[PDB]
Order: sequence, then C-alpha cells, then structure tokens
Amino acid sequence: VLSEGEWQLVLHVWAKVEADVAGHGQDILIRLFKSHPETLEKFDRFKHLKTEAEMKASEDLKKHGVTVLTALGAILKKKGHHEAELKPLAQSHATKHKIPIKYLEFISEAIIHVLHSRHPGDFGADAQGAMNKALELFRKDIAAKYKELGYQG
Ligand code: HEM
Repeated sequence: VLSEGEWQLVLHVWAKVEADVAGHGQDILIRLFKSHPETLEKFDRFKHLKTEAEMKASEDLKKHGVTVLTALGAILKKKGHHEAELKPLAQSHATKHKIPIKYLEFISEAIIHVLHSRHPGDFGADAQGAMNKALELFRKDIAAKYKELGYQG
C-alpha cells in the first residue's frame, strides 16, 4: 500500500506532466524503444522507425504517447482503487497485443527517467521512491490478471 503522503508526491509530479502530455509521451516511448529495441517490434504501427530523429518527427507516435499517459494518469488518480480501469488494459495487453510483464517493467523505468529529466525540483528521491511504488502496484495488479488468463509465465 502507498500512504497518503506517498500518493501526494506521485500526484503532485503528475500534475506537472499534464502541462505537456504529448512531449512527455514522446520522450517516454522513444526512451523505451532506444533502450529496449525488442519493444518496438510489438508495434506494427511504429516498427518502420529506425532513427531517433524519425521517431521525434512522427505525429502518430506522439498521438499514441498521449493515449498511454492519459490512461496511466486515470489509474494513478484512483490511488489504488483502479480495478475498473486496469482490467480492460490487462485483457488487451495480455490477449491481443501480447505484451510480457517484463515490458511493463521497462516502460516503468522509462517513465521514471523522463520525470527526473524534466521535473527535478518535484522529483527528488522521496518522489522517485513513491512513483516506483505506484508503478510496482500497477504491475502487480496487471500480473494477477495475466495469471488468471494464463499469460503470467
Ligand atoms: C504504462 C503502460 C501502458 C499503458 C497505460 C498502455 C496503454 C495503452 C492503451 C490505452 C492502448 C489503446 C487501448 C488498448 O488497446 O488497450 C494501448 C495500445 C497498445 N499498447 Fe499499450 N500501454 C502500456 C504499455 C505498453 C507496452 C510496454 C507495450 C509494448 C512494448 C504496449 C503495446 C501496445 C500495443 C501494441 C498497442 C496497440 C497499438 C496500435 O496498433 O494501435 N503497451 N496501450
């Protein structure tokens, strides 16, 4: 469980993310794809992109980054009471998109990296720890749904 103080740290930095959802989303997906190239292969939509400059120029990639962060923000603002939001996401990512839990760990790392780069004054070690905890909770609950369906591992 996160404490109320930990949730406040998470949501305070998230409010800053919301000032520029598209720019954060772009940076997070590019970091994911550059650090873990296998992840790009799961996106028929994006797997033609080779270079960072190509990724930065793609409007479609920017659009999907907004989709990702909007969905995550809705989950974080539930402060753990996220069953209705999370279940549909787990179902699509397990059974349609075929995304291993490990790739959710990778995108979590990318989120932390980008938040540190763009919000240092609101993303000190205490806020980093809280955000890590929030993303662990997200992963744990997705993993339980994956296991039900036979996709944990
Ligand atoms: C913070 C974690 C993530 C969130 C909140 C998220 C959210 C979403 C949402 C809202 C959609 C559209 C609705 C749906 O299909 O469920 C989507 C689509 C998709 N996601 Fe994710 N996603 C996450 C992580 C990932 C990761 C790590 C991968 C791959 C490595 C991935 C691959 C896909 C694919 C392939 C689609 C379909 C894209 C298309 O062709 O339109 N997702 N995601």
